[PDB]
Order: sequence, then C-alpha cells, then structure tokens
Amino acid sequence: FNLDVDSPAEYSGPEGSYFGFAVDFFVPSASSRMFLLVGAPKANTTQPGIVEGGQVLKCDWSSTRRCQPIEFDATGNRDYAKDDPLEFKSHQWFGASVRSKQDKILACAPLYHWRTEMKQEREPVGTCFLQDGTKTVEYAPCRSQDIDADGQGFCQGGFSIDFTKADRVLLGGPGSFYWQGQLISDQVAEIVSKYDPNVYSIKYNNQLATRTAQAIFDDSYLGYSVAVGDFNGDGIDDFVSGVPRAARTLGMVYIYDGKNMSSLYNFTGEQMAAYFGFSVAATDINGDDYADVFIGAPLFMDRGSDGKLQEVGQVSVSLQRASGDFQTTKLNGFEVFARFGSAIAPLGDLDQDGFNDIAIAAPYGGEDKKGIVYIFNGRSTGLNAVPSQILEGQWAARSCPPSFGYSMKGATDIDKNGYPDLIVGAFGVDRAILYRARPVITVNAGLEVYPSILNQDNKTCSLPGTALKVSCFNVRFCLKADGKGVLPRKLNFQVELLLDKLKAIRRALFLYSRSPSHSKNMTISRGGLMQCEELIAYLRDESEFRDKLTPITIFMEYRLDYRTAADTTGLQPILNQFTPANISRQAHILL
Amino acid sequence: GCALGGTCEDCLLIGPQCAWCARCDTPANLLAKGCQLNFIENPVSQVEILKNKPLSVGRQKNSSDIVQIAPQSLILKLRPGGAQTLQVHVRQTEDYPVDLYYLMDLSASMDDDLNTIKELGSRLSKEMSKLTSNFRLGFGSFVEKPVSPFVKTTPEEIANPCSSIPYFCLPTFGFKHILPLTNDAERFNEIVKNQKISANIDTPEGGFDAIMQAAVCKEKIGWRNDSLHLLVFVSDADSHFGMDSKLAGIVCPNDGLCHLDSKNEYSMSTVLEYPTIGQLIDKLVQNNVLLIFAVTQEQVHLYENYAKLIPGATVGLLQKDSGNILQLIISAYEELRSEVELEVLGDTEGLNLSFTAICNNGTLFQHQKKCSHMKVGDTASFSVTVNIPHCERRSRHIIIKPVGLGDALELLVSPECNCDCQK
Ligand SMILES: *[C@@H]1O[C@H](CO)[C@@H](O[C@@H]2O[C@H](CO)[C@@H](O[C@@H]3O[C@H](CO[C@H]4O[C@H](CO)[C@@H](O)[C@H](O[C@H]5O[C@H](CO)[C@@H](O)[C@H](O)[C@@H]5O)[C@@H]4O)[C@@H](O)[C@H](O[C@H]4O[C@H](CO)[C@@H](O)[C@H](O)[C@@H]4O)[C@@H]3O)[C@H](O)[C@H]2NC(C)=O)[C@H](O)[C@H]1NC(C)=O
Ligand SMILES: *[C@@H]1O[C@H](CO)[C@@H](O[C@@H]2O[C@H](CO)[C@@H](O[C@@H]3O[C@H](CO[C@H]4O[C@H](CO)[C@@H](O)[C@H](O[C@H]5O[C@H](CO)[C@@H](O)[C@H](O)[C@@H]5O)[C@@H]4O)[C@@H](O)[C@H](O)[C@@H]3O)[C@H](O)[C@H]2NC(C)=O)[C@H](O)[C@H]1NC(C)=O
Ligand SMILES: *[C@@H]1O[C@H](CO)[C@@H](O[C@@H]2O[C@H](CO)[C@@H](O[C@@H]3O[C@H](CO[C@H]4O[C@H](CO[C@H]5O[C@H](CO)[C@@H](O)[C@H](O)[C@@H]5O)[C@@H](O)[C@H](O)[C@@H]4O)[C@@H](O)[C@H](O)[C@@H]3O)[C@H](O)[C@H]2NC(C)=O)[C@H](O)[C@H]1NC(C)=O
Ligand SMILES: *[C@@H]1O[C@H](CO)[C@@H](O[C@@H]2O[C@H](CO)[C@@H](O[C@@H]3O[C@H](CO[C@H]4O[C@H](CO)[C@@H](O)[C@H](O)[C@@H]4O)[C@@H](O)[C@H](O)[C@@H]3O)[C@H](O)[C@H]2NC(C)=O)[C@H](O)[C@H]1NC(C)=O
Ligand SMILES: *[C@@H]1O[C@H](CO)[C@@H](O[C@@H]2O[C@H](CO)[C@@H](O[C@@H]3O[C@H](CO)[C@@H](O)[C@H](O)[C@@H]3O)[C@H](O)[C@H]2NC(C)=O)[C@H](O)[C@H]1NC(C)=O
Ligand SMILES: *[C@@H]1O[C@H](CO)[C@@H](O[C@@H]2O[C@H](CO)[C@@H](O)[C@H](O)[C@H]2NC(C)=O)[C@H](O)[C@H]1NC(C)=O
Ligand SMILES: *[C@@H]1O[C@H](CO)[C@@H](O)[C@H](O)[C@H]1NC(C)=O
Ligand SMILES: C[As](C)(=O)[O-]
Ligand SMILES: [Ca+2]
Ligand SMILES: [Ca+2]
Ligand SMILES: [Ca+2]
Ligand SMILES: [Ca+2]
Ligand SMILES: [Ca+2]
Ligand SMILES: [Cl-]
Ligand SMILES: [Mg+2]
Ligand code: NI
Repeated sequence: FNLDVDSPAEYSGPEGSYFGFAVDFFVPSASSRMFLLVGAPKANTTQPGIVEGGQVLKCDWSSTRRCQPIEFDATGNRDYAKDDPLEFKSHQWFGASVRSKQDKILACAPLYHWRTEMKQEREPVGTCFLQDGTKTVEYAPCRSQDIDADGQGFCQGGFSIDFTKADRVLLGGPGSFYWQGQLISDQVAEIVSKYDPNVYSIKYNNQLATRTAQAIFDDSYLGYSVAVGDFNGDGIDDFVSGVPRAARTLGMVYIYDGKNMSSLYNFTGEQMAAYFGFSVAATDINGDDYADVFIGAPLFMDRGSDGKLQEVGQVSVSLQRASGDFQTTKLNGFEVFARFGSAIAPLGDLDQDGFNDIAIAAPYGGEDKKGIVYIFNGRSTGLNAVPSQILEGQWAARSCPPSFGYSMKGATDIDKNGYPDLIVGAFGVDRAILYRARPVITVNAGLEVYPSILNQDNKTCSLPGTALKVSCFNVRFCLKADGKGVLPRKLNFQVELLLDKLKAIRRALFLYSRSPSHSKNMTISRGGLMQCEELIAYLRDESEFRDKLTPITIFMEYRLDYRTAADTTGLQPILNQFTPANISRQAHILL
Repeated sequence: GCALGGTCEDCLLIGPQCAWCARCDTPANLLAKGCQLNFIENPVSQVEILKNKPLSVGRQKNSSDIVQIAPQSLILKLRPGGAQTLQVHVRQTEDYPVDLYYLMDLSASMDDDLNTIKELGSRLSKEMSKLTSNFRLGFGSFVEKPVSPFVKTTPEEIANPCSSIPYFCLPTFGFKHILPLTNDAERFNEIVKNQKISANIDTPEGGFDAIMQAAVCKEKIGWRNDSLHLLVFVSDADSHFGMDSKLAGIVCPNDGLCHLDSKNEYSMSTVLEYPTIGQLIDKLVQNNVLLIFAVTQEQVHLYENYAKLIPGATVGLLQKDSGNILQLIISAYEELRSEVELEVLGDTEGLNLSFTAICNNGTLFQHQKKCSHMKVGDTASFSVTVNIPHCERRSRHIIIKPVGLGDALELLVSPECNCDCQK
C-alpha cells in the first residue's frame, strides 16, 4: 500500500525491441551505485549480419535515466567450416531472461539455433552469457553431443534461469528429450574456468541435471519456469520448476534437491489447460523462516454467481511446514481474461511490518487492457488474500498489448530509504517502470474522557461571561508515532475534535470557545513518549435539549502533514493501513 | 429487523421484506399500525410478459414461423434482495437447417485417412437428407504454426517436411479455409482428393488456431443464421494452447478476430498465440458453434475433458484410417437432437442465478440447465431464479437461449429502490 504511483521512474527503449520483457536489479558489491537491468530480446545489435539479436540494457538510476546496452557478445555467427555457419544468432531472443547476483549478470537467448557438428542442422539449443566483474563467458549446457529432438537439440536452454544463495546457476530447457524438459545446474566457478571459445560442447564435472525419462513423460515442458529455496532443511537452495503440460495438460510443479538433483515434492493442477506452472516463486510469506511455494495458472477458469465459467487465473499459495507438509491456499483473479498470475515477484518486506510481501500481476487487465499489478501483504496466518494496493498501467496499445506486469522484480532498496522497491516491465509499449516505496508511519492515538458518567446537576466548572455554572468534564487526547527506515524525527499532525459526533441539537461543547469543535496543531517526535494535550468540555443546560438517552460520542481525528514531512526528492511518507486515522469515546447521562 | 433501519428510500434498502408507511416496518405490521394500503408502498418484484409466442411443433414449411423457446421477451422488475423465478420452455423442431464444417488434420499420419474420406461428402449428405432437408457442408485444414521449435527451420526441411523419411509432403501451414459450406456435396468430394499431407508430427498440433477462425469468420465460412453450426475436429494427436507459443517467441495473445487473408489462410499464425479454452468458449458460444471432437483412442480421454468445459461440445472415437467418421457425425448429431441446455449471455458478474431442469413430465433435476434422452418434439421446461444483491444504477440486458439454436429469450432486468411518495 506504500508504493508511490504519483512520480515513478519511467524507462523506455527502441520500438519493437520488447523493452521490458525481462527486468531485474543490478547492485555490485559495497559502495558502487545501483542499476536496473532491462532485457530487450528483439533489439537490433551491432553484431555482423544479425537482425534482432536482442540486448540487455543497464539503466542508470542516478540523475538522468539513460540506459547503456551491455556488451556480452559483439561477434557475429562463427563458422564450422568455409561458407558453412555454425550458429544463428539472428532472432535468438537474447535478453528474454535476465538474472543478476551481486556483480554477476546472466542473460540468455532461448531461440539460439545451432548447427550439429556432424550434419547441417538448425537446432535451438539456446545459450547464455555469464558476466563477472571483469570476465565474460558463454554458457550453453544444451549445446552438447546429445543431438536432435530426442536429445538436447530443441532444449532452448536459458528459457528460465535463476541464481542460488551459494553462487550456483539454475537453468531450464523445456524442449529436451521430446519436450520432457530439463533442469541443469552448474557452479559459477566451472562456467568461467572451464570456458573455452574453441570448444562448443563443454563438459562440466560438478554438474547437476535431470536425466531422460520414459516416453509417457514427453510433452511436459519442465523448466518452463524456475525458482530457488530450501525445502529439506540442509541450507542448500533447492530447485523449483513449473511443468505446465504435465499430466495431460493438467499442470505440475517439480521440486528437486539442490544438492544431488533428487525429487522432493511436486504439486499438480486441478483444471485442464490452466497452464499450472507458468510462473513459480519462492519466498517466506508468513515469517517462519520457511520458503513458501507460489504457483501461477493464468488460464484458470472460475465459476461465478451467474454459474458461468470465466477465465480469471489462479495462484496457489503453499505454506511450507516443518513437518514437511504444505498448506495450500488458492487465490483467484478479479478481471476476466486478464490472466492474473502471469508474473509472480517477491517484494521482501515492502512495508517493513515484519512479514515479506509479494506482487502478482494481470498483464492484460484494466481499462484498455493496459495492465494491472496487485500487491499482497504477508502475515502470521499466511498471505492476506485481499490486496492492499493496485498498480495501473498508463499507456495505450500500439499493436501488441502493453503487458504492464508481464515481468517484474522487487525486494531491493535502490534509494536507501529502508524500504525495498519494485520494477515493472511493459514490453508491449517498450517501457520499464521503477516504483519507489514510501516510509510507513505507525501511530498510536489515544482519547480519554473523564468522567464518562456525566451528572447534569454537578455544575462544577465555572463559565466565563455569566454567573451560571455548568456541568463539565475533561477531554484528553495523546498522539504517538514511530516508523522504520529513513524518515523525519519531527512529525506535524493536525488534530481535530468533535463532541457529540452522532447527534440536530449539540448537547456538549468545549469551555474556552463554546464550540463543539476544536482544532490543534501537534508536532510530535518519532519514538518518543506520547505528548498529550488536555481540554475542558462542558455539558449544556437541561432546558436546551431534551435528548438524555443518546450517548455523547467524543470524536477525534488526525492527519499527517505530508508536504513538510516529505523526502528531499519529494517522496512523502504514508500512514499504516489497518491503523485507523480516527478513534472515538462516549459519555452517558444518569437520567 | 425493519424497526431498526428506517428515509423511505433507505427503509426499503435494509430488507426486501421491509416497507414504508407514507415508520419502516413490514407491510403486515403496518396494517396493525393503521396504515392504509394506498399509504403502504412496496415496489415488489414482478414480471411483465411482452412476447410469449407458443412453441411451433411439426414440420414447418415457413422458416420464419419456427418457435423453439417460450417466452421471448420479458421485462423483469426486481427488488434489491427479492427474488423471482422464470419459467422457460424450449423444444426443438422436426426439420431444422444444418451446417457442417469438416476441419481436418493434414499431418502425414492422416494419409491413410484421406483415402477413405474421398467419397464422404456425397455419402454424408445422403444419410443427412433423411434427417434434414437443408444441409450444407464445408471443409478446412490445419497442421501447426510454421515456426521453430514446432517445425524444423532448415532450408531442406522447410521445402519438404517429410524429406527424411522420405515422402512427398506439402510445407507446414497453420490453417487453410478451403470450401465455404454449400449444398453441393459433389464439390466436397473433388476437394478431398486434391488435398495433400504435410509434415509428420508426433507432437501436439496447432488445431486450436483453426477452431477460432472457423467460428469467428462468419462470412468467409458461411454460417447460416438459423441452423446448427457443427464443427467436426478430425485429428490424431493433442493440440497446443495459450502460451505454448512462448517457445516460438509469440507473446501476443489471440484477439478472437477473423484473420483470413485474400487467399483464405490464417495470416496471424506467426503473430498471435494459440487461443485458450476460456477464449474458445467465449467465441463458440457467441457464434453458436457446436464442436465435435473426432479423435483417435490415444486422445479420447484428453479431448473428453476438454468437452466438459465447452458447452455443446461432444467427442467420438475415430478409427486409425477414420473409416467410421460418417458413423460418428450422425450419431453425434442424434445426441445433439436429444440434448437441450440453456445459456445466459450479457448477464452480471454480480447477479446470482440458479437453474432446475425439468426433463420429461415427472423428473426435476437440481442445479441443472441441461436435459437429455429426449425425442425431437418433447418439451423442456426450466426454472430460472434471478436475484439482485445491491441496488445498481440502471437496467441491464440479459439473453437466455438454448445451446446450438438461434432462438433466444430477452431479459430486461430493471431494479427499483425509489418510493412512490417521492414523486
Ligand atoms: C514427482 O513427479 C515425478 C513425475 O512422475 C516423479 O518422477 C518420476 O518418478 C517415477 C517413479 O520413480 C520415475 O519412474 C521410474 O523411471 C525409471 C526410468 O529408468 C529409465 O532408465 C532405465 C535405465 O537406466 C531404463 O531401464 C528404464 O526403462 C524401463 O522401463 C521401460 C518402460 O517404462 C521399459 O521399456 C524398459 O525395458 C525398462 O524396463 C527407463 O528408461 C524406471 O527405471 C523406474 O522403474 C521403477 O519401477 C519398476 C517397476 O517394475 C522397478 O522394477 C524399478 O526397480 C524401479 O523401482 C521408474 O519407473 C520417473 O522416471 C520419474 N520421472 C522423471 C521425469 O524423472 C517423482 O517421483 C515425483 N516426486 C515425488 C517425491 O513423488
Ligand atoms: C540427496 O541428498 C538428500 C539430502 O542431502 C538425501 O536425502 C536423505 O535421504 C536419506 C535416505 O535416503 C535420509 O536418511 C534417513 O533419514 C531418516 C530421518 O528421519 C526420517 O524419519 C522421520 C520419522 O521418524 C521423518 O519425519 C523424516 O522425514 C524427513 O525427511 C523426508 C525425506 O527423507 C522429508 O520429506 C520430510 O519432510 C522430513 O524432512 C525422515 O524421513 C532416518 O530416520 C533414516 O534412518 C535414514 O537415515 C536422510 O535423512 C535424507 N536427508 C535429508 C532429508 O536431509 C538423498 O538421499 C540424496 N540422494 C541420494 C541418491 O543419495
Ligand atoms: C496549523 O497548521 C496548518 C498547516 O498544517 C496551518 O495552515 C497553514 O496556515 C498558514 C498561515 O499561518 C497558511 O499560509 C498562508 O496562506 C494564505 C493562503 O492564501 C491563498 O492561497 C491560495 C493562492 O495561492 C496558492 O495557490 C497558488 C496556485 O493557485 C500558488 O502559486 C501559491 O503559491 C499558493 O500555494 C488561495 O487559493 C487560497 O484560497 C488562499 O486565499 C496566504 O495568503 C498567506 O500569505 C499565508 O502564506 C498556509 O497556507 C496553511 N497551510 C495549509 C496546508 O493549510 C494552520 O494555519 C495552523 N493553525 C494554527 C492555528 O497555527
Ligand atoms: C532490426 O532491423 C531490421 C532490419 O532488417 C528491422 O526489420 C524490419 O522489420 C519490418 C517489420 O517489422 C519490415 O517491414 C516489412 O516490410 C515489408 C515490405 O517490404 C517490401 O520490400 C521488400 C524488399 O525490401 C520485399 O521483399 C517485400 O515483399 C515488400 O515488397 C512488408 O511486406 C512486411 O509485412 C513488413 O511490414 C522491414 O522491411 C524490416 N527492415 C528491413 C530493412 O527489411 C527490425 O524492425 C529491427 N528491429 C527493431 C526492434 O527495430
Ligand atoms: C463533577 O464534575 C467535576 C468536573 O468534571 C468533577 O471534577 C473532576 O474530578 C476528578 C476526580 O477528582 C478529577 O480527576 C483528578 O483526579 C486526580 C486523582 O489524584 C487528582 O490528582 C486531580 O487533581 C483531579 O482531581 C478531574 O480533574 C475533575 N475535573 C475537573 C474539570 O475539575 C467531579 O468529579 C464531578 N463530581 C461528581 C460527583 O460527579
Ligand atoms: C473513522 O475511522 C474508520 C476506520 O477505523 C473509518 O472507516 C472507513 O470507512 C470507509 C467507508 O467507505 C472505508 O472505505 C474505510 O476502509 C474505513 N477505514 C478503514 C481503516 O478500514 C471512518 O471513515 C473514520 N471516520 C471518519 C469520519 O473519517
Ligand atoms: C442474421 O441475423 C442477424 C441478427 O442477429 C443480422 O444482424 C444479420 O444481418 C442476419 N443475416 C442475414 C443474412 O439475414
Ligand atoms: C413469467 As413466466 C409464467 O414465463 O415464469
Ligand atoms: Ca535444500
Ligand atoms: Ca513460510
Ligand atoms: Ca510486509
Ligand atoms: Ca525504497
Ligand atoms: Ca491415420
Ligand atoms: Cl543468422
Ligand atoms: Mg496429426
Ligand atoms: Ni448510559
């Protein structure tokens, strides 16, 4: 609920390059500045005789928003022999998947075709280019001696990639072994050390990969999507992958052990052709230090009040228990044909409340099908099913839908405000937008009315102007506020009070002003004890009203001065969601 | 609990059983108060029949004199919270026009099939002549999106996709509309002989692209306005759907529009994704097309589960040479002659509806809007209960029609929240 939509960072690219098909953060070690990584897989390159080779742009966040293309490979197609090309980098979709870890950047080209070293073929094995601080190598694990469809010829390795916490690469290729799919994992050390420009089929020793299976497992698309997290409690990140066409288009999600490639758990879809396994994610949503599995199925159809099926999409939330079981909870979409659940991106603790949050996008929803991203907050019980914020696209379609939210990435504090930020990609209109999170203010208001049982014949407090005394009482309100991250130590609030809020004749009003209302500016300090201001209010004369039954409700309301409490850039903080901005007490009459 | 709520307008909002005396109380308790009937204002839910033409049965020589649903037009005034049950009666006529579109897989494994279908058009129209006087048949073909990785992209394999066997095969194509449906069954036979097999594919094929185009392109296919729109899907393998084209770099969703070029060919088989089942349903229902899955045993269970989601869709076991396709179509036709299911169009995401099927005379099914095992001429009654949760802005148009039939019942659901004393 704390994402700034007023003034986000808008990045763009060359038209038709699909700028925003893949987005990620790039933060090198220590003092070095922050950067954004946008993949434009249909972009023209300076590579000799190669049309739409694709490129990944390193977008700058400081000052101007220029994005300089990263040079992974400037060379053209190498030759197996004279006038006999070995590879086809044209339309290879380089930058379709961009993953970053510390200094390391990993981009891939799923549609990279390759000629067999034996016969003249054109097989899409797919390739990747890992880049360290200084070094830059090529990683094509499917480009091996295992040829044709039955092998890893149509593997399209790099279709989905991800890093682990132990500096290990997880790569997925859907087309291996007659589209059974395959998960390949290599150490980043062997990718750079065993690299050889003269060798096209590199054999790795410490390689973890899924073996070929029976013919019944064909057409499964294993490696369509990937994610990492610990699930057998050994410290090592395990492999999670979506298998959308498994079990006769029912959809499955495999989990392999990230140590020896052994099957741990696997989920299964409930509906036909809902694409169960299109997108997977792993993040601890309930704050129990256990990785929780998120699985998307955007084509899932749901039954409405009218008793009519409607495609809205569904995301299944499987909470991991220490017992080993999962507490699966399904979450449906909101708009029809919006494909809710296409992209699932963990946000870390967006509001810094104590529980990690997550974002789920519906790329083809909203007015004019611009795109919608929903933000869901985590809690002790699990994932709060109701979204706390809705991010809307702001750009119309040219020929292909804007796809605002088709690919996104968060959980990275780029402005050092203490709150993780979010990048949303819209390749349909060649855009990438960085939303900044706002500081969260938790305020504990208090209101005391003593005594609450008003005696109408008490007449204690004297009333200025006349000799007639009136029955009176005290109204006492206190304000305390405190937040986390970077935020002002001085906060200005505007406190407003209303006596007898519900009732018409007003039966009670303050002493100094003789008015039911009272305005008071209040400058409270962060983390300090609640400063409190007390005021005297008196009850009206008996002859001025006959309503002795209705209780007199004392109402207080406060609002933060966002203008003066704003950041240097103009990033205004925000009050917490569930905490009410107004509380009320009441008083009675003995009658 | 009307005594705690009540404003005359707000008095009626707190409950459908509440009323205002021009204090908010039930109309029964208002009489005890002494409030007169003309003072008691109750915008009670009610129906107003506009067009209730009786069901016309028997062979009707005049096409514009056939009525298969009763009533036809209903203005429904509903109170927020209150409910109303509608009696809808549907019955199929004896002689009704029939459109058939033979959509066939042209994979190399369908070669032996082609040698048996060579004289189907004449044979099919012969038997269908017994059942209906107006029968028009069309033809279409599909294989797969001609893009990697679905098809090999080497210059020799692009020219001849069966070069490895070797065998003479035409290049892989997405979908080719060939014959607009017509009465001439002899023209059908000539075209089947002219057809050639394309690539041999053991992977799922791009059949779904053809279905979307065969349903949306009304003019170019030639669907008659008041007839059964039968679509016979003939394949021997599975079919790709939705985001399966992400592997090919196709990331733009199907728009559910017609894209047959001047050559009658699916021009957007390299631009748009495969249609999704959610999409196919929305278009097959809107275009009133009844889909028939004629697949082999290796695909029956799979396509059986597809047909459960698609209203009006059935399946059938096809032989390896497809020599029983005539026996499948007619039997599938007779079943549709026995099936009567209801549809609701243009309704609300927020409106709740319930259906009870009244098959025969003394059989009443709960939570069912479909009847079966009924001979042609038998009546089928349904009870449709409509309720509005809130108050809403204005009236909304809804349509209740049978599956496969052109006849429809229009519903004008207009809410009421204002009081007569406020005028
Ligand atoms: C998650 O979900 C996945 C999906 O189901 C599960 O992963 C699958 O698990 C099953 C169960 O273990 C696996 O089935 C096994 O497959 C192996 C395959 O071995 C292959 O290689 C052998 C040579 O190395 C070869 O001999 C095999 O061929 C045999 O079988 C074919 C016909 O099937 C026959 O023609 C041959 O002549 C051979 O006889 C094959 O190519 C297989 O060896 C296993 O056999 C088990 O069962 C037999 C029963 O008689 C028994 O005799 C064996 O000793 C052995 O116990 C078994 O069938 C499947 O391969 C997995 N799929 C993938 C993609 O990996 C996974 O289990 C789920 N996880 C969890 C936690 O549940
Ligand atoms: C690849 O590596 C993995 C992990 O490094 C290896 O997994 C180990 O498998 C061996 C057996 O093959 C296990 O050895 C056993 O451990 C038992 C532990 O207690 C079991 O019984 C408990 C009930 O009393 C039960 O609750 C518990 O469940 C736990 O493990 C399950 C998986 O095995 C998991 O699904 C549950 O959620 C829970 O985590 C145990 O089953 C012990 O009692 C036995 O006598 C035996 O020694 C190891 O413990 C596994 N290591 C783990 C789980 O970390 C795997 O074998 C490797 N593959 C190959 C081919 O070597
Ligand atoms: C409690 O605390 C609140 C703040 O939280 C205090 O509110 C502020 O009070 C000060 C006075 O002490 C205000 O400052 C004064 O504002 C006068 C407003 O004049 C007119 O301004 C508008 C036109 O100019 C504005 O708009 C144009 C664009 O149209 C801009 O270009 C300008 O820069 C201006 O923004 C008119 O539309 C408007 O109707 C006014 O007639 C100004 O004339 C004075 O000279 C002085 O600057 C301050 O504006 C208040 N701020 C807010 C947010 O309300 C409050 O006083 C405190 N109470 C107590 C008791 O201390
Ligand atoms: C990367 O550089 C590429 C340069 O090759 C860019 O490719 C361009 O892509 C567009 C389509 O998006 C092509 O437009 C086409 O135009 C033809 C008409 O061309 C006529 O002339 C040719 C001879 O040149 C002839 O063969 C044809 O038959 C036509 O008579 C249309 O028919 C097509 O439908 C399509 O609209 C451009 O032609 C093409 N450029 C070139 C130089 O060919 C690509 O866009 C660049 N990438 C990005 C992201 O910008
Ligand atoms: C009649 O009305 C007057 C006015 O509200 C009431 O006076 C109130 O009395 C209470 C109780 O003494 C005061 O609270 C405080 O109690 C602490 C206890 O130590 C004491 O230290 C404070 O000095 C103060 O006494 C309250 O402030 C006071 N209010 C005012 C405006 O003077 C009185 O109690 C009522 N009498 C009856 C019988 O209802
Ligand atoms: C007093 O605070 C309550 C919250 O405790 C306010 O209730 C809001 O009511 C609106 C009604 O449309 C809801 O949309 C909000 O979600 C409610 N707030 C919360 C935090 O849930 C109430 O409006 C406040 N009273 C006044 C006069 O502002
Ligand atoms: C078919 O009926 C529709 C009304 O639903 C009408 O718009 C269309 O013009 C009609 N076509 C013919 C050929 O009568
Ligand atoms: C209004 As009626 C008799 O068609 O249910
Ligand atoms: Ca682990
Ligand atoms: Ca957890
Ligand atoms: Ca949180
Ligand atoms: Ca931030
Ligand atoms: Ca055959
Ligand atoms: Cl090339
Ligand atoms: Mg086939
Ligand atoms: Ni009381």
